[PDB]
Amino acid sequence: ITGTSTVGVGRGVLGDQKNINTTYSTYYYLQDNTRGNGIFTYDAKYRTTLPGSLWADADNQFFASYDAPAVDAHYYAGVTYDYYKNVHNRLSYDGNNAAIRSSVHYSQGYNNAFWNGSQMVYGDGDGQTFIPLSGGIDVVAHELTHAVTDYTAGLIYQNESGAINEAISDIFGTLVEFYANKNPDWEIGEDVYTPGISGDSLRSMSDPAKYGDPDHYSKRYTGTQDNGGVHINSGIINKAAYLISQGGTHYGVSVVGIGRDKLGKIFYRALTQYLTPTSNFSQLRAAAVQSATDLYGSTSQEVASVKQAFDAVGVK
Ligand SMILES: [Ca+2]
Ligand SMILES: [Ca+2]
Ligand SMILES: [Ca+2]
Ligand SMILES: [Ca+2]
Ligand SMILES: [Zn+2]
Repeated sequence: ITGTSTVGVGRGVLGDQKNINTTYSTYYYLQDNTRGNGIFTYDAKYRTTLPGSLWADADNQFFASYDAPAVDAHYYAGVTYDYYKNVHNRLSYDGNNAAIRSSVHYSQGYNNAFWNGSQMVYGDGDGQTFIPLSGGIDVVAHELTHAVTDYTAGLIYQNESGAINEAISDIFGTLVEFYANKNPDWEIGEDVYTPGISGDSLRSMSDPAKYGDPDHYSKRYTGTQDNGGVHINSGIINKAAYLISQGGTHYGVSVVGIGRDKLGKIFYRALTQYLTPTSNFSQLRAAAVQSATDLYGSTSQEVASVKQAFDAVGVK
């Protein structure tokens, strides 16, 4: 909407206060004009018709319980935008500052979040498996990263290409979490998963097997559930990424860690220059090796570590 840029204040899902960029025209709207062609947050009002209505507030204060998922979807989309622009010189998900749209309060008791081809969508959870999912910065960045993938490599959402798609979202979700630097870890969704259970998460990148996800190609799922295991087999690539960054010895194979920033550079280059809609795990290895070669040189530690990591997870 046309109006003037304003700064509201509110509390997120976890009870933390933050400032948000809003737009004033009669009401204060969750419309951040400071980033690209805007970040827009909508109320789906417990229904499934999208996007719903652009979030309107009378006083620019967002402290109601109902406001919390909107505050976080809006704010964490901003952090994710900043990560891609500042770290990778990428302007929004399409590289041309496309407007970023999110809807919260999607459906009832909805234990998921997704990119629908055009926008991000967040359930409130059922209060048992999840609380409102936009409360996780890794979750918000995971979702926006699906848009980045769709505009770039275009990895088909099934089987190996789909597991790569998933891992890319977990990897960048985690890198954005580290970028914001509030309780960062290599776990996925810990801030919004199972409020009655401390210390767990939806997935682990450091040890995918702790939740039954494979950490080696020999343990891959080849059935038809979950689009051929896209949220399961992602563990194999998540583990490789974790090893590249942090190092470790895994199934007897030692990997020299090169750190998060270089992991991000290598995978961003792979995603945007080398991967295609049908890339499989072996092709991802080749793309990562080539990306590291471009960035650091063929004789570099970075290239050697990429090879080590894929060796460790059984991907040749
Ligand atoms: Ca208000
Ligand atoms: Ca965390
Ligand atoms: Ca996390
Ligand atoms: Ca929990
Ligand atoms: Zn996903």
